[PDB]
Amino acid sequence: SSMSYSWTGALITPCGPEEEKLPINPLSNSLLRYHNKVYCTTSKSASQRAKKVTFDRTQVLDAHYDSVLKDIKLAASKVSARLLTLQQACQLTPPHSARSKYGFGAKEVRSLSGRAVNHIKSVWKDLLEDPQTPIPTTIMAKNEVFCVDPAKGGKKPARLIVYPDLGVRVCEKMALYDITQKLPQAVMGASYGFQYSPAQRVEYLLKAWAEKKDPMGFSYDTRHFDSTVTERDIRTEESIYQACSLPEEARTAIHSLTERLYVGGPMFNSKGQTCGYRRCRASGVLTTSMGNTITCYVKALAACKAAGIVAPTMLVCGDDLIVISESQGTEEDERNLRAFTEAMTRYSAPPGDPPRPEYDLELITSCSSNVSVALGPRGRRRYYLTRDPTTPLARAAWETVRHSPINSWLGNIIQYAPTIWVRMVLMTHFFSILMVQDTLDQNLNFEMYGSVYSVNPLDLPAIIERLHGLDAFSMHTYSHHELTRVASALRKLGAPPLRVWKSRARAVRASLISRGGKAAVCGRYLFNWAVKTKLKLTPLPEARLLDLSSWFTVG
RNA sequence: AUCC
Ligand SMILES: Nc1ncnc2c1ncn2[C@@H]1O[C@H](COP(=O)(O)OP(=O)(O)O)[C@@H](O)[C@H]1O
Ligand SMILES: [Cl-]
Ligand SMILES: [Mn+2]
Ligand SMILES: [Mn+2]
Repeated sequence: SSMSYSWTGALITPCGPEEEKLPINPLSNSLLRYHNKVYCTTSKSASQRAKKVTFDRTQVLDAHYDSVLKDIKLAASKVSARLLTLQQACQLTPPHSARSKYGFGAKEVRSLSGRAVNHIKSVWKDLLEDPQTPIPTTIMAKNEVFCVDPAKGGKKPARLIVYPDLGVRVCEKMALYDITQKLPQAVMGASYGFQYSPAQRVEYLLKAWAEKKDPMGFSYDTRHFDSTVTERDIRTEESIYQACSLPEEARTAIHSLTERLYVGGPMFNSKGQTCGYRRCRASGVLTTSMGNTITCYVKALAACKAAGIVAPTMLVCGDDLIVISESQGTEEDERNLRAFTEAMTRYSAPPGDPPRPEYDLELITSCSSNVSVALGPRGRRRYYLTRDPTTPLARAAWETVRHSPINSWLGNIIQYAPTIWVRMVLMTHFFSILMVQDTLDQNLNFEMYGSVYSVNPLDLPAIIERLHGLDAFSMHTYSHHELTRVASALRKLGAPPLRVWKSRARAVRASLISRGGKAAVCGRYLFNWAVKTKLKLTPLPEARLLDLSSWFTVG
């Protein structure tokens, strides 16, 4: 049937100059030594990505699909969604959102300047009146940081980002923002993965696991998901949106966004040249996350029925999926997974790596993470979310004139606070750096799901207790997998081994303690793992007082 | 210089 993309041969050009690594990395050169291994993707590789994501989709649905989709529409029909006012939508624009071609930017949008508001009014009017003319988009290469991988070819090509003008982006929110906040939760319930903190994700997976008489679990991820989404998938997404009760004006804008933007359209590079035409998900539109997540769910659940998965419990985040189910014996389990993959493949969601059944929860990786186990203060098993620290360490070492890595250190410290790598390596580095700079009490930003939260370093103990529990400060006897993976990642980036971080941490602890106040609390709680004779850590009063519920939720 |  349809090609994901077609190309005119015009280059995908840089969206500004692309920042230079420097000869000295003064904030991370005591974290690790192999700076040569840390790179950022750029437009120079966009052509290679374009080639890998351009292909012909043929899609073949069946009765399991029809049946799932039907259930999902019923579920959607219970949702009432409203238009956002033009002004509400304006003010949800992020502060550095890329400016309009029409002579205004995010500052103006967010402040509701008259020029910007009037442009947007007219964009909205045109959406209500013209349901057909394709809306032009810009295509750009994503700049992201990774550690080189010789196994997988050295350096990954840049992902492709496709987005419409700022004025349209505002209009998307008027039409769909309220739906983005309600629909996924309504159609998926507990299966919607972007509602859970790391501890909650763990709790849910363990509960799912313990509920089966004889569990089997697997993960799945689609190769290049956005390019595999069909025009028909996208119109099906609309029909799911339209099943909610909406005012008529929303219906009209939603249909018009669908036909003019979401299903496809022409693409221009940053120099304004025609670059290509698209017939798949534009990653960059408002509906990217909701769309990916709902369409993944529909396909996956239909594929579960097709393969005969018994008592499936799912967890879906975009195109990342875990399914925990009742094992039918390893022989049938393996057949069932092949049938799952074949069905997903008919549905136009082929796998990156073929999935495989597992019967031990530590061995399942989804959303770049997995559940592991360690022992707590009282010797009980304690489960928590971890990941390979390779990419976090590489991002910990991205330092340019334009970019400081300190916020990424913080982000990882918060999300992965119970992990051996955060506690021994990143915490030790973070605190050492800030003490020496004398910036310990200076607020930093925590970035998550596109939101930004201001955090003071000296409040970490309370934040961590609240988010992960007091046991995050007393885990020991980490697992073989985790010890092996962390040691290996450190060697690979030329970082000191864990025993050296332990010595460093003793010294960081003592300095923190010597400063008194909140600093000393950080030393006692965050680095109790580092001393010979432990302290008895007690609940922090400030922790009871904190509400962090918005950090890890969409809705 | 995309969206959640
Ligand atoms: N930075 C991003 N901006 C917008 N959308 C994204 C981003 N990262 C991932 N996505 C969306 O989620 C999908 C799945 O991502 P992933 O599994 O990480 O890679 P792939 O695109 O190869 O499947 C993407 O195809 C894209 O539509
Ligand atoms: Cl314990
Ligand atoms: Mn994928
Ligand atoms: Mn994925």
